[PDB]
Amino acid sequence: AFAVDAAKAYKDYLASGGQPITNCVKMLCTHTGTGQAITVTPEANMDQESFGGASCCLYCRCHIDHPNPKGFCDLKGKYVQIPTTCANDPVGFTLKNTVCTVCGMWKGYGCSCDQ
Amino acid sequence: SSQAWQPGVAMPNLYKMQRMLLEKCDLQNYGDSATLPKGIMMNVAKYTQLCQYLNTLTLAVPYNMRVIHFGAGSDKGVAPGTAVLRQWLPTGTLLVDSDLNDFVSDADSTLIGDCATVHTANKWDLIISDMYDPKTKNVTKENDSKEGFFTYICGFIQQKLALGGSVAIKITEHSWNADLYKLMGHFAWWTAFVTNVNASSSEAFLIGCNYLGKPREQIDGYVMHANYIFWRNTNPIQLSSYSLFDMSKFPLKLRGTAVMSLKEGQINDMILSLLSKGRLIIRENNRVVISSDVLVNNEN
Ligand SMILES: C[S@@+](CC[C@H](N)C(=O)[O-])C[C@H]1O[C@@H](n2cnc3c(N)ncnc32)[C@H](O)[C@@H]1O
Ligand SMILES: Cn1c(=O)c2c(ncn2CCCl)n(C)c1=O
Ligand SMILES: [Zn+2]
Ligand SMILES: [Zn+2]
Repeated sequence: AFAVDAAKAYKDYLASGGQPITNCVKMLCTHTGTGQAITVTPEANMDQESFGGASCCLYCRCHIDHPNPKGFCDLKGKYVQIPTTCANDPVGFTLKNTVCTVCGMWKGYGCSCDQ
Repeated sequence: SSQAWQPGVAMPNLYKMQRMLLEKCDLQNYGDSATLPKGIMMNVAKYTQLCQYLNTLTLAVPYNMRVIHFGAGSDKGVAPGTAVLRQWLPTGTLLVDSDLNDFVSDADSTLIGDCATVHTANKWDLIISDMYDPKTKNVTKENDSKEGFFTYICGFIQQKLALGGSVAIKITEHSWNADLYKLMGHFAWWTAFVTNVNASSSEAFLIGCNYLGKPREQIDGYVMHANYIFWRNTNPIQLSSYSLFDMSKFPLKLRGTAVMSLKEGQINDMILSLLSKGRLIIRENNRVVISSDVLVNNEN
């Protein structure tokens, strides 16, 4: 029943003061995009930065299997929008948060479907 | 000059027509660096300006476009140039990248190994190469035409670049190949492009625009590299990040360029004219299949 739990390790590592994973690939863009979480092209709004998706995936960056039973990656080959206040740690951000299946925004960082 | 507000500078045509002897490259602005926007890597900026410049040329942009990117990995294990290329290229463009060492990529497929191990069944609409060995920056020995991966690239272009396709191949003062310059004369137009963010370096991208599959002009590659160095040696380029701040017109326009399968006997002057104007791609539209050779050893 053993499997490495990489998401837990990174969370505990961060909590004990570890420096976030660096070299996530930040894109140049207009910052007038839709602000949706994961997109086929950079979509940062004024309050976001856009990053190459694979460089923000914990599993891609660590050379480990994805928890998708098919091993498919949500981020690779796409662009992830990260709130500028959290752009010091895109990998930690994408791991800890979830995209709204209705409107495509980050829950609590753009999604207003609960009003 | 208004060159600071452009993505970079292309080699002026009059420098292409000279017969200079090869000299040492001595850049006035050597060792300076451009001020990059907050948190932007040099390679994101460099590829962004390269793509901004390619937006001004007559690139063919078919449906189901096929782009291959050599030397795509960085010291950091990621692929910044690939991410910019994917942003620039129309959505759905098949993007393959490759490098000698392992890296994490947004490309649709990634081949790890020496580029000479890379084989593809299909032809390509655009070849980008950032391959570079820094062990070539040896100022104490003569500066000869280099082989290595340049030999592969010349063969790859002649065998696997669709007619009408384009290339952008990174060179420096010491990292260059005479046959690659000769091959620029097999395109309808060519230049050497220096990005404004990296203008303090002898780096340029050697760009062949719309491949014709035959010599349109005869270029002596040794003389042309000397002409390139002469241009750099006498034209300081002011470092500039200005163009990085306007991305509104960045995406490559999906021109839907026609693709046709034609045999050599069918490429007449009218076809060659369409190829030259960025209005035609000649290749099959089959499935894209790649592989890398693997040497097998048992060290026991
Ligand atoms: C200037 S770095 C490219 C960095 C990358 N393009 C980026 O966006 O940051 C040059 C790359 O060319 C690669 N290279 C040099 N010789 C090669 C060869 N013979 N086959 C494949 N790759 C090679 C190196 O491994 C190195 O990563
Ligand atoms: C290694 N290298 C240099 O030392 C240099 C230079 N431009 C001026 N210098 C100073 C010595 Cl002339 N370039 C382009 C270069 O590649
Ligand atoms: Zn991943
Ligand atoms: Zn929502």
